[PDB]
Amino acid sequence: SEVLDGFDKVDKSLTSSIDGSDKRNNLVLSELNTAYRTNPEKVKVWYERSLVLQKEADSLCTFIDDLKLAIARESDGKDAKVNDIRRKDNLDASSVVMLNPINGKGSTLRKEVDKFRELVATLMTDKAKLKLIEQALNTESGTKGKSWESSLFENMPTVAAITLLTKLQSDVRYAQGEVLADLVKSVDVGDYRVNSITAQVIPQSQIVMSGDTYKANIVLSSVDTTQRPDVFVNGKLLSPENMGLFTATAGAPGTYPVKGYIEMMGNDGVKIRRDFESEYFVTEPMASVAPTMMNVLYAGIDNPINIAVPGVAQQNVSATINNGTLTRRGNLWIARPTKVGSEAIISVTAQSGGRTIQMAKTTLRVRALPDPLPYIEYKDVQGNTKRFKGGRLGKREILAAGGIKAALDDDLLEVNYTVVKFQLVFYDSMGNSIPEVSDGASFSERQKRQIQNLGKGKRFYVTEVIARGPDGIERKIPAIEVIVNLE
Amino acid sequence: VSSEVLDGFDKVDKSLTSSIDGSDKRNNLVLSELNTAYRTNPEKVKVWYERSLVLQKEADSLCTFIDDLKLAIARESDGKDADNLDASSVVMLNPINGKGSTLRKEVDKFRELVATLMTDKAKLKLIEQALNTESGTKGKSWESSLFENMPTVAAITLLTKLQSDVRYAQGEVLADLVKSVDVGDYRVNSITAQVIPQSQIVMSGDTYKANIVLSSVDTTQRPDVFVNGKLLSPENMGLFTATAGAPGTYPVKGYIEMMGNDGVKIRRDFESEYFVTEPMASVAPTMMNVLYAGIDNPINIAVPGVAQQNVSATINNGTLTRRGNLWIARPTKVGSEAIISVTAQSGGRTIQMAKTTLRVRALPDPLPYIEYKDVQGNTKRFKGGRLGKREILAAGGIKAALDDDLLEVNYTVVKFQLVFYDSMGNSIPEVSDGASFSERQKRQIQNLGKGKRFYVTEVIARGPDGIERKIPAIEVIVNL
Repeated sequence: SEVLDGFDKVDKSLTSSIDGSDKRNNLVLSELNTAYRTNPEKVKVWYERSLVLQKEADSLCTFIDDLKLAIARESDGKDAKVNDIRRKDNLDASSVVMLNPINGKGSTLRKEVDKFRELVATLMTDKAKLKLIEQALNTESGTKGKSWESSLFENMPTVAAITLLTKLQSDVRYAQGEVLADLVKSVDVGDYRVNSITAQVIPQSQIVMSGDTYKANIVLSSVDTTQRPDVFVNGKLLSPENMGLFTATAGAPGTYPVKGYIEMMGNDGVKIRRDFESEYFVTEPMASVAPTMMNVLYAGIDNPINIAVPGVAQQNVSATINNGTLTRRGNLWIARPTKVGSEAIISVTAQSGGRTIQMAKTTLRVRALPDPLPYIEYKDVQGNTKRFKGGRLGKREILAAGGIKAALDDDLLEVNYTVVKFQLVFYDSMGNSIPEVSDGASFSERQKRQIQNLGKGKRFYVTEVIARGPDGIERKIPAIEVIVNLE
Repeated sequence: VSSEVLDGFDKVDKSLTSSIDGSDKRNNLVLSELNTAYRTNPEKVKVWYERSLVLQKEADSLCTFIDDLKLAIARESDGKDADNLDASSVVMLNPINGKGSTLRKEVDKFRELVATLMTDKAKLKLIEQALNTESGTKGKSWESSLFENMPTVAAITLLTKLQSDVRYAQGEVLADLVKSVDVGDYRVNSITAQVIPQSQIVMSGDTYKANIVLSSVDTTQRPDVFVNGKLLSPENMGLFTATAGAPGTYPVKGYIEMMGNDGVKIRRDFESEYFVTEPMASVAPTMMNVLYAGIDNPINIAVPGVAQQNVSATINNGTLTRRGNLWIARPTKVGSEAIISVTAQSGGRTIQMAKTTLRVRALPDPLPYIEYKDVQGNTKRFKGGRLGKREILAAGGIKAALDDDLLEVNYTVVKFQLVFYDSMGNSIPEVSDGASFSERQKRQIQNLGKGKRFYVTEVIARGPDGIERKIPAIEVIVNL
């Protein structure tokens, strides 16, 4: 009597839980409906799968409702309830309904459960780890050789079988609720989650010089490690295999820009884009490649120096000097020392923005101007000019040069000298030395007459030549010997 | 109770136990998901993860209580056997100690906790509140209605059903606590594209690295950027600026902190470093861009912050090797140019630097001189003019050297001539015995009256570069 009251109380608890869970799943389905009315571009698929789930779950549950009614009717009669059945048919109805080899219903219920389980396998996308739990919740395996319907409805009372069928309905409801929750969570897969929030230090220059200023912008970023947006940068699209990492090799010096935009598929179906624009500077590094014989400055003449600092422009490098004068002139400096035989330091100072960096000092040497060499600038009849540093020359070329010039050996364009005095020594027909002086830098008249009267092959000597340099001091340059020829 | 009804009760018991053990794993899995999300971004998950912990605490201390109740009912039934008896009546309704009232008090406590934790979908909470109802029929208590006249296995299966309900309720509350974490929205905060570079100022030949991302920056606040012991003033917009002092490696250590939207201060630590090298001065005259051929030109290559053990340079014109802390260049193509391409090696990279262009010439021809020690004790270099007829022969002969003092190299005379002039106008040339005066030269110097001249002419002197040159001549006026 009351032993069945306990079982029917268990059945009442199961039915109340089924009512609760079945009304609960409707709320999630209603949330899916409201979300369908908003952005039905991909919510359509989840809504349709949820509708199919509802169809199949309600089909199986109505099947089990009719099975409970058929088990209850196989006890008392057609007019019998499904809750408080009288007495206990511990052999009569539960086995005859679910095991009759003619109208076998156990196999049919088992195959319907199998259909629902495989449908769940097809509907639940993510949480495949939980798909195994949902499958175990609908296990199709009895005990030993007895089939699934066998052990459950072999020698079972009628209420003891109605309770099992109600528990099967409850399991179907819980499974469909979990699958509906899975679909709702799958509607929001790549919807811009916040995962890593880090603090970063963006430095202007990772390497600074003593006296300069370190500049670092310290910012936070709340980026998503899941979504992969399209990052168009400097015209072309960045390869998605870079995970958003613009790489550009620093070419020629300058200020290369980095401008573009990020386009990301938003969670509401529309694409959102944000434009960005920044700059990255490039410099070229130090080559202190100085042969140990460069450090010489000549006193008097303007020495052109090239002072350069990496990154700092040409109008910010400002250098001084202690021994002489250092003056800018376009892009080059010009040095004029004073004390010959002593060193000279050049203090370099740059200015990076609003602060004066004092660069490393450099000590050079100072040496007077070298002595030039005298020559007879002669050109043959074919036009091209040559210099004559002693030897054999024609009377015509000797007279055409007008005088004795003076220039450096490795001439180039540096310095230009001039002569102030020189003598010409001849030897007459008695061994006497006739030293005739010249009109400064040009030949005299006695000299030109001697040269006109010199026989083919005789020697005359340009001696005691005093020349002048731009440093304002006169110097004695070596003598030369000339032999008259005929050409 | 017949054995078949007992079998049915125990079958329902085992099926409900299977449901419990499944919905238990499906809850520990959600707790693990929450724990991983808390490992990732903890600031927005602390509250809900701690609430899930509170739930697992207070939901397991109730299932353990119901397990104890089942064990006590079984103990009473076994003590009676040592059917349909008072197994659930002496345990749940004993006026001395009846655990039914305590059970429903614990159920009300857990239900109030579930009501406290469930935030969104309060109808779902109202549903959970119905699965844990404490109400009875007619004038009986809840436990009095659930355990009055019911056998052992019926009461045990009902308690197992209560455990199953508690487990499913816990799972639903966990799902709610997941939704609340996921809807901690940061997308209502405006998103901007950020270019985060490794270094904004790079060198040529290197590379510029910069991640390009979308960050949810919140310009509505004034964040605290604590940097190196002292906080940055709020009007700096988080911009660390320090003048570089002594050269070396200086750190940039600290944190940033800003008040989140949900009231939890998000703080993130950072530690970077900036290197201070030495000031560079590239001073170089353009007139001195010369590498004399033949000989060994000493060059010194210096690079900031890189010792000479890593620098490597080459040259198209000839050879360039090392001789300690400096290189030595040896060009072999006169007149043309010579470019030196330098290569440095810092941390895991080979930097190609500036190609320095230089001009190559030949060693300048020296000047000849007669090195004479005057009778006063000094040493001078006669180069034309008057000289005595003893300081000449005492010198030995003609020497030659650079008038300047770039005297890392020195020259040697190999041949010269003395050109006397006879008493008839013709010239008398006498060759030399190397760099010293020949015997005939000494004799004809000894036979020279005052005021007479002789000329050192055709002075071939050998150089350290190999080639020999013809250097100028010098006039000597013999006097007494």
